[PDB]
Amino acid sequence: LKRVVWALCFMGSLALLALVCTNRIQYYFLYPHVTKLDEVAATRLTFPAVTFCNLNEFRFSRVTKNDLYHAGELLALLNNRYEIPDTQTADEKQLEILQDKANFRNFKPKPFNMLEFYDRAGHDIREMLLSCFFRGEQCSPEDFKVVFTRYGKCYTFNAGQDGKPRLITMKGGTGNGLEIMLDIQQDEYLPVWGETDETSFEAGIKVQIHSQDEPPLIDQLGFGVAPGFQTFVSCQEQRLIYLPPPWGDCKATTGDSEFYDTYSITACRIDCETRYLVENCNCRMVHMPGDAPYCTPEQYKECADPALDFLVEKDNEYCVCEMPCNVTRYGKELSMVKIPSKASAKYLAKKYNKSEQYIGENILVLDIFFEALNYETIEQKKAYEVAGLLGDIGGQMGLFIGASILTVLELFDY
Amino acid sequence: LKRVVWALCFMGSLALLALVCTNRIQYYFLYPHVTKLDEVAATRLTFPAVTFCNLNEFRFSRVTKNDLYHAGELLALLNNRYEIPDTQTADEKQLEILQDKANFRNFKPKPFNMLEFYDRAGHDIREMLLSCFFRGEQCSPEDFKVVFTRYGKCYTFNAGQDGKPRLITMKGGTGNGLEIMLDIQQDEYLPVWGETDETSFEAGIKVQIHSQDEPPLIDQLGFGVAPGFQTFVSCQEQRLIYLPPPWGDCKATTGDSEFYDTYSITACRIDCETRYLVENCNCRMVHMPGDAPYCTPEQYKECADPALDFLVEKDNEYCVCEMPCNVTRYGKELSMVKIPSKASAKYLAKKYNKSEQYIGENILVLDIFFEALNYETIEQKKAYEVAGLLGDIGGQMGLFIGASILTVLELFDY
Amino acid sequence: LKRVVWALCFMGSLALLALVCTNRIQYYFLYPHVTKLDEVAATRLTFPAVTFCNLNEFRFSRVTKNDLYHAGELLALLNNRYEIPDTQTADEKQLEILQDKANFRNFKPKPFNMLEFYDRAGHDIREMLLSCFFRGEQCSPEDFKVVFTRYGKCYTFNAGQDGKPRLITMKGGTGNGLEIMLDIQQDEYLPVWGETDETSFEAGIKVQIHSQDEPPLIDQLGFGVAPGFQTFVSCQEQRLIYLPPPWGDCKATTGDSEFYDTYSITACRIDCETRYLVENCNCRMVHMPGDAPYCTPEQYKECADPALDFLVEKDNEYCVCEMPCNVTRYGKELSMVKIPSKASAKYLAKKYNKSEQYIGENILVLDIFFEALNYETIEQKKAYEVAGLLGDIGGQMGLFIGASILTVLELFDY
Ligand SMILES: [Cl-]
Ligand SMILES: [Cl-]
Ligand SMILES: [Cl-]
Repeated sequence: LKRVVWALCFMGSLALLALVCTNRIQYYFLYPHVTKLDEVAATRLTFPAVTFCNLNEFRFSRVTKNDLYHAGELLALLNNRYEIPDTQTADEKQLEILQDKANFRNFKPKPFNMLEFYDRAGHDIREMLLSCFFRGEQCSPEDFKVVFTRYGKCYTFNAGQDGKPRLITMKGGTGNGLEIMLDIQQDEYLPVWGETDETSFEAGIKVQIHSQDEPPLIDQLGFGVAPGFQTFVSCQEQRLIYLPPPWGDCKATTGDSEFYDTYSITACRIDCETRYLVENCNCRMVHMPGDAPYCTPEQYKECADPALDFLVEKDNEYCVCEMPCNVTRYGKELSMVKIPSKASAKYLAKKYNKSEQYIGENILVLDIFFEALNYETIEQKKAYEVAGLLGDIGGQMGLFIGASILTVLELFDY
Repeated sequence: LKRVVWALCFMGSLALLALVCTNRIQYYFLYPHVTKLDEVAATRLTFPAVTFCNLNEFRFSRVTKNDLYHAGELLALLNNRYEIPDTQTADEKQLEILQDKANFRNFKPKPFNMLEFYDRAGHDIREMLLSCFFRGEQCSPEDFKVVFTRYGKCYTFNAGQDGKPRLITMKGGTGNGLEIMLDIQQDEYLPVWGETDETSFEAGIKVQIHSQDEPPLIDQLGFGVAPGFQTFVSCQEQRLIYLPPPWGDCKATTGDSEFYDTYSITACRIDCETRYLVENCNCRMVHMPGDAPYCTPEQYKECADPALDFLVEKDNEYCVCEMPCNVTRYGKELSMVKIPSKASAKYLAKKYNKSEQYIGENILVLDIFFEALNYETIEQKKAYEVAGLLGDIGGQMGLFIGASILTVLELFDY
Repeated sequence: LKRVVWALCFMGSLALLALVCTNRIQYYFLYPHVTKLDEVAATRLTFPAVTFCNLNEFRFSRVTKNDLYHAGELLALLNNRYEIPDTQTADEKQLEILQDKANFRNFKPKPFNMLEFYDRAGHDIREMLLSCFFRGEQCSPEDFKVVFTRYGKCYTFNAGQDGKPRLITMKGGTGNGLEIMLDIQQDEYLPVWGETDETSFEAGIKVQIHSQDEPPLIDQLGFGVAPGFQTFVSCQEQRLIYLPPPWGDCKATTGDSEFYDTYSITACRIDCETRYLVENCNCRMVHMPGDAPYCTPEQYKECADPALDFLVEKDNEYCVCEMPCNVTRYGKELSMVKIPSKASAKYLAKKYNKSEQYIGENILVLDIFFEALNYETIEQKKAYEVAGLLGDIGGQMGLFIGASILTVLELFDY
């Protein structure tokens, strides 16, 4: 009667548990994750490496007649007939110089490679660095490590290598970071008579902030700083931590992955780009690792440059990379004031044995620091551990029917 | 005795469950949510639309005598007596021109509307665009769609309309995005003799990065780019996904919402602004949708402009919008280098048949691209599903008393 | 037989529960938290305070002979022998002026303090502010509150004090925020003949956006704005809410913490810096709170400046602060256009009784506003409440063995 009518209710009671229990278990097998994000004022924070490059690759005073012979076409300074292009943007003073050293009348070519050319003609930290300070302590060119990029001879502050103990940061604000004044030396910029991957229309420098154990890809990923300004770059360290499979696609950062000791997206790109160029050009560019022969200027112009341009512009499949388990990003906010003021122009001009106008066109101050909330963690966390599933489906089992595994397994037998 | 003394303990055992069980259930009815945030290096990412506008609305060489008659007051070029204001910022060359075409002696007005004025006198992409490249491929003005904003005749790269397959992005870096060089043509800027909503003190352009299916509100939401610089804009696509009620206030993006096919905040504003202006002015501005008559310059000056200024400045209640369920934000980091260098100035001057000084005052290079971590999802997720509640209150029921719904319902009867 | 063989299975059944139950309970005592992040289009949002400072601390026309006597060395205008340094960056017009008022022949020193010097010689809002507008309403210097920083006499828009009802914001875009035009007055910049903590090589202003109830640390934390540009600063209000112990290190914002009514990182720093300077110099700088005597210029030069420089540069332990429970951050994106255009230069020059060149070197427009998604909450939330633990370990207890606290406690006795 009424006892067996709510036995039908039990079927209904049974009916509910099925839908609910099958829910929490399907949910488990989506392997869901959530995010733990903490922006905080840190302490003992490690200062990143700072790489920079003049936008002018070679120094006009350092370009020799042999340099001009081998690489003059690459720099659009000579046509294919080894002579000054008649379509040159003439300068009565400059043109006199170049066509003097474009005179190969008594000249027989001498051995040449791009790395030495870059290393020699590349702008020098010792004459660009007019002032360096980190946290009240002054830096010297000794504090900048030479690194070659697609820009040429570039420099890294706080590279952290050389067993030199990496620098730390405590508070927010300019005084707890780096400040450097630079002369980009527009008077040493090579004439631009045409468009190549080595010449530029812009004056200034390129900068990139990265981990000490992440190589720079400053050509693609860096930011610019204009001369005649003081630029403030306020940063924030963002540590991103991901979950390995089955919760997410994630590569171990101690990656068993070639040219570098650490796996990072940037290193992964450089790896593939090198393989690609070696494979397709029998040639490596000056900034690439390995042991292939460096490209000759002709190889640069005919093979190396478009090979890399293809990879960084058109390629959609050859050199794509996985995500590491740990990524460090640096948020940044830039800001400018003018340099020099009228009040201070004559001072700097005098101080550096330079024209007042020169100071206006070449001088540049760069501040790199962190805000008060200087550190941020973005860690993915598992949302449904197995134990919590059992506690749920268990706590669900007991509700509608009050069963147990013994109750089932024993009654499933006996 | 001791058996009935821990029957009192049972009351205590009962007492606890009440507080704990009533906790997880109140908690459910707050409908709590948490956040799933994933910054990742994507692939096959869709490149956004890029809208830009010269800050000068009309071209001085294209302003005709009829144009001057109808709209000259709006542009502060004529007073109320249809003549040059005696308080004009004279230019012996320019003033000769204007007062020649401000000569209405033999003139009888001719039909006129703002849309045609804008369309005709508005700066032309075909003469501003000195160079365009996207991912190694060159663009043409063909790749830019004309859009009218409050700035006038503006252009959208990758508008995605026209059945033209939208462009994609794979990696981080400049080469995997857009670069354009522009001449803002300061020699065509109209004289500023007064302050109106059509004139500006600034030279440069306004830019805004948005979804192909989000209209631009570049006047309010855009960023500027200065001439005589190369500006790098490093981006990151942020997809924000919200929960519908009861978990959150959220509007379906396939919104049954007027002038546009998609619901977005921006489209919602433009909707209301149009209704407002039509209602209050019997007039729509040139950039607004619908089928009202366009405002005459007099309607612009007397009714249309302050109507819109009120909406975008003072209004606190008339045109407020709901949140869509999906929002796309683009984080961005800007950065500059100077253009041109001394070394390259003569080249560009020669190349574009322009003065060296001109190049310095009008030329501008813009790079728009994404970083390595180019895609971010910020999705709200439900924190306490019903099933997890039951598993909890169930698992709580079994703890203190070991009950079930059968145990209750049956004993609540029998 | 088979009945007692799955009694061994029960030991196994028992064995599992131990590992699983001990899991959810260890997990509880990590006190884990997750994050609830909501970016939203707000309404009735409170507009922040905006502090700004000219980079030139004193006005050359306001520096008197007594001012020069007392503070001339601090400003590197006089050597230690109270005379013009022979190594001065001469200006035939300026040098005539200074050495006239550096003439102490008939001079006997008069009382002097830095606060009055700053207050008097400091740049004046009433002559810097050429135009102010907030949401369609015009501002006056009346709307700017005087605040002293390490820069000197500075000003705060929307300080929110004075019982003046704080301003609100509704939408995204420039029109729903602040715009001001400034003359930085480079013609009043003091000559820079040397390097001190009071002189600068840069022209422009420093700006910082903060809570009305957070003091400014504009020297360390602010951003710059260059003259001869219009800069757009697009903002987003980020409210960060943390958990108190045991879930996290967190200080109550109604902090029983000295010089200010609210606890914030910035106020905490200023507190310690004042104590430090008072303790070590018997002297407080002009911008510091309390009741110590202000530093004399000699105290500034010998004690006060390096004391503070040490704190903001080298210090790693003395003045470190805890995290408040509530923090307000303002994300921002900057952007520039040039001012003036050729078309408008003559206008502004005429309008402000200034040279055309002057306008180019001193004039500056600043827009501060919010984007569409103007408000963001980043709140840490508890991940495992006690009740959810009990529901889990309870629901786990019932699964493997079907026990209860009664079952245990009673059988643990009887
Ligand atoms: Cl690549
Ligand atoms: Cl609106
Ligand atoms: Cl401090």
